[PDB]
Amino acid sequence: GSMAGEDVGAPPDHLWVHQEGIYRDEYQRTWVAVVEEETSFLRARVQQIQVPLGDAARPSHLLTSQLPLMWQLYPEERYMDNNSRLWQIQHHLMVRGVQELLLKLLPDDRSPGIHRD
Repeated sequence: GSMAGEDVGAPPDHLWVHQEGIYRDEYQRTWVAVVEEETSFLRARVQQIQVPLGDAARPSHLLTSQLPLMWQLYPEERYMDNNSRLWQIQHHLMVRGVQELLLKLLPDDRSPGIHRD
């Protein structure tokens, strides 16, 4: 009988990198992917904010060359690129009226095998 707040509505089922460290949602929502190389992994902090899309090349891919040209929200709780990798949604929430989606890329999670039966 308190009535908790409310969590984000829904993440970007898909993202389209238009600017270095930026991505476009499927609802005209710009994102800011802050490629943050992990100690031993890849993290692309996608922050949702209102910013004008400047250029439209592949500077981030040329510079960083980590984030895909498009993400595809897959089942479970991860984002599947179009290159040939699956990024794990490290965390997705909203802060200061901004949606910060954390994407973690791994070296193709070792194929699962039926261990014992």
